[PDB]
Amino acid sequence: GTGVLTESNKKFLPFQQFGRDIADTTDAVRDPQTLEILDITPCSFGGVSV
Amino acid sequence: ITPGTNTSNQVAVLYQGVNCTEVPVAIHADQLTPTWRVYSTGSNVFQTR
Amino acid sequence: STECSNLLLQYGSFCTQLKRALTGIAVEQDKNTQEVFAQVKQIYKTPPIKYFGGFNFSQILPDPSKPSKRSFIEDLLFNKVTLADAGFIKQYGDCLDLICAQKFKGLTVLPPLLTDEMIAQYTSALLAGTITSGWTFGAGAALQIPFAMQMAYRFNGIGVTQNVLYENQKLIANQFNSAIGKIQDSLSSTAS
Amino acid sequence: KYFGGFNFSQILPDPSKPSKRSFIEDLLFNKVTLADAGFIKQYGDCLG
Amino acid sequence: IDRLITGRLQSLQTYVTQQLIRAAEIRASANLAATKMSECVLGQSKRVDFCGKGYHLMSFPQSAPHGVVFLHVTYVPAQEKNFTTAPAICHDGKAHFPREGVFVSNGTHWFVTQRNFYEPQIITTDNTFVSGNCDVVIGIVNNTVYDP
Amino acid sequence: IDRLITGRLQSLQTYVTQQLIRAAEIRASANLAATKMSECVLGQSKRVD
Amino acid sequence: TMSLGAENSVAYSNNSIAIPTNFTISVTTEILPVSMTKTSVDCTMYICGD
Ligand SMILES: *[C@@H]1O[C@H](CO)[C@@H](O[C@@H]2O[C@H](CO)[C@@H](O[C@@H]3O[C@H](CO)[C@@H](O)[C@H](O)[C@@H]3O)[C@H](O)[C@H]2NC(C)=O)[C@H](O)[C@H]1NC(C)=O
Ligand SMILES: *[C@@H]1O[C@H](CO)[C@@H](O[C@@H]2O[C@H](CO)[C@@H](O[C@@H]3O[C@H](CO)[C@@H](O)[C@H](O)[C@@H]3O)[C@H](O)[C@H]2NC(C)=O)[C@H](O)[C@H]1NC(C)=O
Ligand SMILES: *[C@@H]1O[C@H](CO)[C@@H](O[C@@H]2O[C@H](CO)[C@@H](O[C@@H]3O[C@H](CO)[C@@H](O)[C@H](O)[C@@H]3O)[C@H](O)[C@H]2NC(C)=O)[C@H](O)[C@H]1NC(C)=O
Ligand SMILES: *[C@@H]1O[C@H](CO)[C@@H](O[C@@H]2O[C@H](CO)[C@@H](O[C@@H]3O[C@H](CO)[C@@H](O)[C@H](O)[C@@H]3O)[C@H](O)[C@H]2NC(C)=O)[C@H](O)[C@H]1NC(C)=O
Ligand SMILES: *[C@@H]1O[C@H](CO)[C@@H](O[C@@H]2O[C@H](CO)[C@@H](O)[C@H](O)[C@H]2NC(C)=O)[C@H](O)[C@H]1NC(C)=O
Ligand SMILES: *[C@@H]1O[C@H](CO)[C@@H](O[C@@H]2O[C@H](CO)[C@@H](O)[C@H](O)[C@H]2NC(C)=O)[C@H](O)[C@H]1NC(C)=O
Ligand SMILES: *[C@@H]1O[C@H](CO)[C@@H](O)[C@H](O)[C@H]1NC(C)=O
Ligand SMILES: *[C@@H]1O[C@H](CO)[C@@H](O)[C@H](O)[C@H]1NC(C)=O
Ligand SMILES: *[C@@H]1O[C@H](CO)[C@@H](O)[C@H](O)[C@H]1NC(C)=O
Ligand SMILES: *[C@@H]1O[C@H](CO)[C@@H](O)[C@H](O)[C@H]1NC(C)=O
Repeated sequence: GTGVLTESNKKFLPFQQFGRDIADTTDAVRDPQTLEILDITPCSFGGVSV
Repeated sequence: ITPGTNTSNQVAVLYQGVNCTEVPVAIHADQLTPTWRVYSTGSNVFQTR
Repeated sequence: STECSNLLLQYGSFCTQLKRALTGIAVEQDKNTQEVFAQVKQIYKTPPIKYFGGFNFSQILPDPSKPSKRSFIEDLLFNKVTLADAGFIKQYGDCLDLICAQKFKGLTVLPPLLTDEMIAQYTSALLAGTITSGWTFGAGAALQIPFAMQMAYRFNGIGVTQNVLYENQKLIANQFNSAIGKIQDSLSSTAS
Repeated sequence: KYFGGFNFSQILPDPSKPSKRSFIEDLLFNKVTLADAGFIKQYGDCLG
Repeated sequence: IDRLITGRLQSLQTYVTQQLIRAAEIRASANLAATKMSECVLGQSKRVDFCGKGYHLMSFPQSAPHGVVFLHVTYVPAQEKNFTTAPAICHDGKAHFPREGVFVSNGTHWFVTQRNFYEPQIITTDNTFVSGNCDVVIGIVNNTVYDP
Repeated sequence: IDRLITGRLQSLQTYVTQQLIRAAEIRASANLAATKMSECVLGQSKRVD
Repeated sequence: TMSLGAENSVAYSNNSIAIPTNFTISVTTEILPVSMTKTSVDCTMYICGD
């Protein structure tokens, strides 16, 4: 996927590995490497008008 | 039928378009929402249009 | 088909907004009648004496000689429209042939909140208010006024002096009664 | 602000408040703002 | 992915149709609101029970989120009283009718007053207009008419 | 069976859309009827025709 | 069963009128929606996110 990864304030429980949102989007992920709880946010978009 | 959870938790159940006596809905176990019993032998049952 | 329902569960909450839309439509239908008819805070009753300046309102005021308190015109309208209706019964007692087939496919009809008797009562109250009070009952407490005076003031409203009605009251009452009879005959005719 | 003895202070705007809205308009706004999903003030900075 | 794309496209089409329906409803509501604004705030409306309940006097608009609020000031009559009344007054063999009021009597003497407020006055030739005689009007009551 | 479910669901959605359009038309007619009742029964209207 | 309203009887008569002797100035509110939320949808992201 594509997005902006940033440090997260989510308090993942030890068994919890994947975060999610209201609609089936993994907005939080756990690093398979050295442990780090991470947020996933799609990078900036929007409409273009003339 | 509910008066709002902020006021009370007891509710009234309306069965749409079925005759109470002609349809003895109080069968023993095998119905949808089987935990529901609402036999209501003490509390009266009102048949509306 | 339980397995069909199980596989339909994978389609997400689509029946939720359909059910919500149908419920909103039903509530809107109830509110339409609630707004068009329930416009009076009191149920006015016509006096036992039915003399109003010589005018005849027997065809539009309800009579107690019927189980349903409806006038002759209301009965004619109901008979004219009763060719097609909801079905007049929804208690499953007689359903073991057109409504039954739709019901067996999960297509039910919700009865209206206001019965025909209550709508007839609203119409009777409106008739009593507009006959015994004119337009005063629509802007506050109902004020009694003779029907001749009310018609004279309506004539003054349309720009005709009051003496015209007070001199042609018999003719105007006869014309109104003839018009009411003509309307009744036209409604009773086969041409709906 | 004298109109034949009538009182219009509750519907005329008050210049003291930075937003030129009357008392009744403020009450209406506060009543409606209990549920306001139209957050046009949010932008791409919403990454918390 | 064809299946998911078709499902999501159908969902978007349904949402657009619902939005169009609500847009039509809001258009009708806004047209009604503009008509009420024009006919109650910018002027006095004789349409009964249109600018509030009662006899409309004036309306003050108030801005609201995603809508408008009208403060309809209405004139509501109150504290009525029984009054015997007659449609015409006979003075000298000719019937008299009120100019713009009613004929009322407190049980002893007859008076003429405006229809929306009990302001009794003496029956006077300038308060009434003569039309015809006193044998064609039903309920006419004989009484003197003051000539000033 | 997915094809059949999609077809039936689309038919139901079209029926609901038609019902919504008819409900909007009936609501407009009912608003007009309420306005006419208010302006002609509860009072005398100077509006022409 | 619903109560339509309080029963009322008007003292109608051949010669009887009710002329109010006082009045009440009544102010009543009326709320009408005018516009709703303006929204736009991006198909390229809603249908196929990234
Ligand atoms: C107000 O209008 C109604 C309806 O036009 C009047 O009632 C009608 O009265 C006439 C007699 O005056 C009835 O005619 C006769 O009726 C009997 C019994 O039905 C019938 O056997 C005779 O052959 C003849 O038709 C007429 O039926 C009746 N109509 C209704 C609907 O009741 C009423 O008299 C009028 N009131 C006033 C004060 O003018
Ligand atoms: C028009 O209506 C407004 C309504 O806001 C009147 O203003 C308010 O009047 C009340 C009653 O006099 C005031 O309450 C009192 O305020 C004093 C001073 O703060 C306090 O010591 C008293 O205990 C009491 O609370 C109120 O402050 C005042 N203002 C507001 C914003 O409510 C106004 O008097 C009316 N007349 C005119 C000509 O404007
Ligand atoms: C119906 O209304 C008429 C008119 O308002 C009432 O007649 C009035 O009766 C009062 C009774 O006190 C009269 O007052 C008296 O006036 C004389 C001067 O004429 C004065 O000297 C006395 O001290 C006293 O104030 C008043 O003149 C009279 N007005 C007229 C025009 O006749 C009548 O009583 C009312 N009837 C009922 C049943 O309410
Ligand atoms: C028409 O209606 C108005 C409004 O109802 C009447 O004005 C009201 O008159 C009464 C008595 O004259 C006032 O009562 C007052 O209450 C205070 C309470 O402390 C007391 O101290 C006074 O001595 C007096 O009893 C009432 O406030 C007043 N209402 C208003 C809004 O000013 C009026 O009298 C009526 N006129 C007729 C001809 O019926
Ligand atoms: C009101 O009073 C007048 C006169 O005061 C009454 O006029 C009478 O009319 C009849 C009709 O022929 C005459 O025979 C009488 O002589 C008239 N009266 C007088 C005193 O001359 C009139 O009838 C009265 N109104 C009512 C309804 O009785
Ligand atoms: C109002 O006036 C009418 C006038 O027609 C009265 O109706 C008549 O009243 C008499 C009284 O004995 C009866 O004999 C008649 O049969 C009635 N009808 C007709 C057509 O004359 C009516 O009673 C009066 N009402 C009141 C309350 O006074
Ligand atoms: C390897 O991954 C483990 C995961 O727990 C981590 O603790 C360790 O520091 C990692 N070592 C290196 C060299 O990346
Ligand atoms: C519940 O009702 C009471 C009044 O009976 C009210 O004060 C309270 O705010 C209500 N609570 C909620 C959550 O609606
Ligand atoms: C329900 O059934 C009973 C017995 O068959 C009958 O008496 C009653 O009228 C029915 N009620 C309906 C059809 O509403
Ligand atoms: C007028 O009198 C009649 C009969 O006496 C009574 O029923 C009615 O309520 C009275 N009207 C008023 C406004 O008091």
